[PDB]
Amino acid sequence: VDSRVDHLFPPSLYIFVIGVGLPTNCLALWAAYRQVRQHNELGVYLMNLSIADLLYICTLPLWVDYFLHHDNWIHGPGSCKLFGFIFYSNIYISIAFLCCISVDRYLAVAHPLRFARLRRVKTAVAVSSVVWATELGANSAPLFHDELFRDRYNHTFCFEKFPMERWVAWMNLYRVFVGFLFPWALMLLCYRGILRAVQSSVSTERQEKVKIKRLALSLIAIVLVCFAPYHALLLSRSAVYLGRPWDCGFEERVFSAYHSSLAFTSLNCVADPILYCLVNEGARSDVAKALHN
Amino acid sequence: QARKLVEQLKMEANIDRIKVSKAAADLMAYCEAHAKEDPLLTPVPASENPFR
Amino acid sequence: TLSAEDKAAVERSKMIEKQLQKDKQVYRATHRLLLLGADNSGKSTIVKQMRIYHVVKTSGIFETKFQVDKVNFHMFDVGAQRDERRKWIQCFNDVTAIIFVVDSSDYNRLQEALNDFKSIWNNRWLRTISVILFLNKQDLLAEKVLAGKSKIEDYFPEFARYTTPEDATPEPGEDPRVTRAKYFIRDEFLRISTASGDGRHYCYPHFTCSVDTENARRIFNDCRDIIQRMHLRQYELL
Amino acid sequence: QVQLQESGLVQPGGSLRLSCAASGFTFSNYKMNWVRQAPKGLEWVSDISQSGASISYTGSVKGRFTISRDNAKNTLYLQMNSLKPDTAVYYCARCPAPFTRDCFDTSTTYAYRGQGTQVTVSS
Amino acid sequence: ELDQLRQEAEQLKNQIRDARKACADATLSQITNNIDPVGRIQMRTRRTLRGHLAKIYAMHWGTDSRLLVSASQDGKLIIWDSYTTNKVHAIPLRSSWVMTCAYAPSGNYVACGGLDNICSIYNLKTREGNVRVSRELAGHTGYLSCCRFLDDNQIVTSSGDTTCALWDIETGQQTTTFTGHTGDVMSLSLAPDTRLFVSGACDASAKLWDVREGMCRQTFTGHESDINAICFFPNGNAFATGSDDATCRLFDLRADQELMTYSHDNIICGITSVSFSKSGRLLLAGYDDFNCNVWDALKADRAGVLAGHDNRVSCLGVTDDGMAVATGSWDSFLKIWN
Amino acid sequence: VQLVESGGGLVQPGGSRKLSCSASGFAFSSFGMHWVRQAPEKGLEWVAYISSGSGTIYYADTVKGRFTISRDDPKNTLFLQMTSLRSEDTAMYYCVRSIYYYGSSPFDFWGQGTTLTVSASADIVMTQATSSVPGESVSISCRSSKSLLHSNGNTYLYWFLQRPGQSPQLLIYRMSNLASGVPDRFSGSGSGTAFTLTISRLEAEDVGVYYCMQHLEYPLTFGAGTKLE
Repeated sequence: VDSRVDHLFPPSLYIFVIGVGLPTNCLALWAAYRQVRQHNELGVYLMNLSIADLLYICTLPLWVDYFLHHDNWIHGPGSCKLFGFIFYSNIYISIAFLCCISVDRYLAVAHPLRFARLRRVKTAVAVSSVVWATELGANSAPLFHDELFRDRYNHTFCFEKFPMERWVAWMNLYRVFVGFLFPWALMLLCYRGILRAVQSSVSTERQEKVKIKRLALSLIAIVLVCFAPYHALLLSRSAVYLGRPWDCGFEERVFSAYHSSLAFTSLNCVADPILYCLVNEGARSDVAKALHN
Repeated sequence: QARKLVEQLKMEANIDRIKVSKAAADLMAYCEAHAKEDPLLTPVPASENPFR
Repeated sequence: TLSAEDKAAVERSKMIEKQLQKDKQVYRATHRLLLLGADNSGKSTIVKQMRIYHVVKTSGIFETKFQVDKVNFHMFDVGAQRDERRKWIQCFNDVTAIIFVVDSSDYNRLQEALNDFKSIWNNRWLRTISVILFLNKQDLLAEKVLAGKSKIEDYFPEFARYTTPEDATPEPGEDPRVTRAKYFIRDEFLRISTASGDGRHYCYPHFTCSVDTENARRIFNDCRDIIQRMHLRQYELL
Repeated sequence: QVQLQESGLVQPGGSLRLSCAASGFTFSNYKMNWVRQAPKGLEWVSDISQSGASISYTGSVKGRFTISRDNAKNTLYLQMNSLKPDTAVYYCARCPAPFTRDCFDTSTTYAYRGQGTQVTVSS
Repeated sequence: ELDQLRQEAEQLKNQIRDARKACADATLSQITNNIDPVGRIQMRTRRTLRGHLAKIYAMHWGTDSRLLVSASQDGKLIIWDSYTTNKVHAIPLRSSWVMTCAYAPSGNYVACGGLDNICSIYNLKTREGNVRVSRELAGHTGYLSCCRFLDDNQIVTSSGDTTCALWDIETGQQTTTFTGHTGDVMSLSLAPDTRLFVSGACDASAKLWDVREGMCRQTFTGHESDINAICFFPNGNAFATGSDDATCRLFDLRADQELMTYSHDNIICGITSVSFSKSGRLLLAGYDDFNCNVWDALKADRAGVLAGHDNRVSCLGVTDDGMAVATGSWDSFLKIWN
Repeated sequence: VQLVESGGGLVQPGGSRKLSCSASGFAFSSFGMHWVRQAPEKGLEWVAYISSGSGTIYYADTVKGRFTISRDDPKNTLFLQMTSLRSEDTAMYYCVRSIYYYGSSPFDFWGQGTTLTVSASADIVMTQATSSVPGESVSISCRSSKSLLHSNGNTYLYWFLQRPGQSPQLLIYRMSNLASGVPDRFSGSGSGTAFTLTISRLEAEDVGVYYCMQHLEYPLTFGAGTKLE
């Protein structure tokens, strides 16, 4: 039931994420909008992704103090329900737009000459709206229940309880299995298909093929290295609470790792612009033509 | 075929040319004459141009 | 804010836009091709075969519809134009591919064909347009080389110091002389192609006889590869 | 106007220099060429780039002719050597557009070509 | 003898050149130097006309200065209400390779043509609600590159068969064939009084023709390569030409010479369209480098640029009351400017 | 162009009828069509309106739920559904053709009409005070309540002539433009509220009743009518 001193790692990783994402996710948003202007349906997804990790980034300050102040912030018994829900519900939105891009890259490279209706800007808007709606609806149970819970150990939390409630375990399991592995499996399969289709192009020079390979592998590996520790610890917590709830002895030995990994989950906000709208020579031109405007 | 070219060249040869001072002054005079009615040189105020 | 007749005019414009969208799906789903060649080139036989197998006196352009695997193709060849070509060729800067048909069994007009191909490849508006070159009339080339009357070395002197590439794939079982000759012609065209491509467009060589029924499949495969490369570039994958 | 006046009978094996005086345009921006017409259609013989760096030859003229341009004096001239029994009229062809690698220089009276010089080789 | 004829041609040509040299007593720059430079003109995209699928080769303003016909290589003519950006008509073409269009002065017809070698004429104002093909004019051997209505029954077409023609629309047959070019005729501008017209070809030469007598009257040279666009000064005694040698040039019919040349060292693309303002003080030229330049015709300085398209500007037209300028490009968009 | 319409007759009160308008000779799908009625001896009155694409439908304040207008473009007919017929619905119903773009002439064709007999606000009112008047000149007048000149520059006033035995024909659209086929004798003018139509030299074929109409805002109100004898 106790805790530790997490005022060093996620007092600083969040600051770095803010300071590197605010001036880069905005430029990724600009590049995505430029893509949308010239009838490129990928940009829509890209654009949404930027939104998905801008309104997330602006949520961090309310939390950095939560981790600078030793594990408590009294800023609103009704405020850790619409700013803090966002904190826990963009990791599962961004990843979805990570998947939507991958399929859109599978359907255009692996299956050209087909599926022209699915690569319109209109259908991109429809899919993006459905993604937003379903992600904001499935993760909507924390809005209902009371969240700001105070212990006697001098710290009160925002959206986490120690030991956690029964309903939290089932949503944690759902998050792990239907917000991380399913979109990640789709990304892996789609980039596998793209590599398998591009290994037959007559018009690629045995070098761009290697560049595509080491870009797709990185795209499917950064998501893993950023989200895996958190969901591994989340599944571990939700499997120990559902075998022995009263004997909350596992929690004390894993609280620090849990919070450090939750902080580490925030590196996708700086990985996404770099890997998606700033690494290639095309969007980088539309960015360098905007830093001078 | 050549005779036709020669005939046309003759028909083009014997025309009355005026000094380029006259043609230059005529173009300049036309430009200065119809100057207030040219919306592109002198922009009309943004209450009469129909692309406001 | 605006009158009843203006509302009805805006409604008419919205329906026109709806029709234009319905036309945009069919425009974006059909691939336009330009067929080029010379008098001796068997492009007429190619267009006749592609017309028959799959799907007006001084008309300046002809059209042929065909489809392979439910994908629609437009093929245009010029009918009544003059010999000068530098101006009407600019209209084909957005076609999927240019199908360039060349007679490989002439040896006298082959340098003219190479010059035409080099002009097409290096054109400032036909850049980013890949070329599916059909080295046509292969059997005429074969019988010409076996007969031995006409010497390919006198028109092209570098053929004496030329050896068959290791990548060669003479399928049916052929005399090495004809394979050497035909790969030499192909290599001439491909040196022109690789001299200044810059990776933005490719040349897909094909040894063809005008009787062949597989020309449409070759065009479909090469167009699939072209669109795939374009989609790679557009979807940021490179 | 554009004018390309070419200038320059020789027994087999002889030599002759065929020079072309060009006026009317900036001579140094264009890819020039050489066109011949045997008593047969027109054929392309030798090209040259704007600065003279890139030179191409028809195979039948390789090693025997040499294309050179003196962009200061505005002339494209080739030194014919060991002229074989080649007996044709020689034109100087200018590429239609400047600053371009492509050229479309033609029996349908391409505009930017000269009247021609008849070189005859016979015994 | 053939040599005699060629010598005669050279002698007459030298005589013409000498007369032209004698008549040029002062440059247009020398006399135009007194006047104040137009100054920079900033023109802004007031309207953007979306709807064309593919690249645009042609546009023509209406004589009412508000309607607008545009031709795209997707196979459409679209009639725009330029004030409100509404689409009035959408005319599907039988041949997709259209590369000219005209709008009849009365407004009852539009014309289009292209690689099909036909000048189709369309009836806009029918008792039925639709726009129907009125007539198809056949007889050119090369492609059609420009058409201009003289009235509702007579149209003049320039072709790439080195020939411009005059047609009777009621009786499809030609009335006059204008021969004398040696390359593809690319552009065509009717004089204001519609009794003469000029046409520039692919032989770098432009000619002022006589519609009634049917014979070429003058021939003008000076360009280094093929001529892409041509247009009459509002006077009717001059015309400007834009060519692939990256220059514009202002000829005059009375002096029968060249007045000024509009060029810059940093501009190496070819001019694709040329049109004047009402006064003739602004010469607007569309280039291949995606931007239309504005030239002060009297003194040949770059007045302004209109850089907004994402691909080359193929067509450019100034309205009859001078209020607006429209630009169509290869990026499928039309832009109205003020 | 012709608009033949049918489906009218003697009807018991409280019953229902469905009118039809069969169109042939023009591009039906690009025209927005109206229904206009007139009582056995009174002036014309607007009933409904359906737009091209069937996206805009308007009704009169007197038929707002009783009636229903619908069209079938592929079958090329126009329908009007009528329910709970009262005795103020005894009239002859006209099928009118109208297309809207820059320069078009709405209301340019009128059908022959069908007869229906039923046994025993803040909208612009336009009044033609005169009710009666060869080779002379006549100057039929008209008046309105709200100004018809819009900010576009248009003055949406229409002039129709109904000859003694047939359907109205358009004579002037938007106060100044003579319709196709009308002689140069007819001309119109006005200022926004007061208007006039001028016949420069009469003929035996210019006798009838002259009606005005406003298109500025729905409903389309007409005016009593001016008779020439």
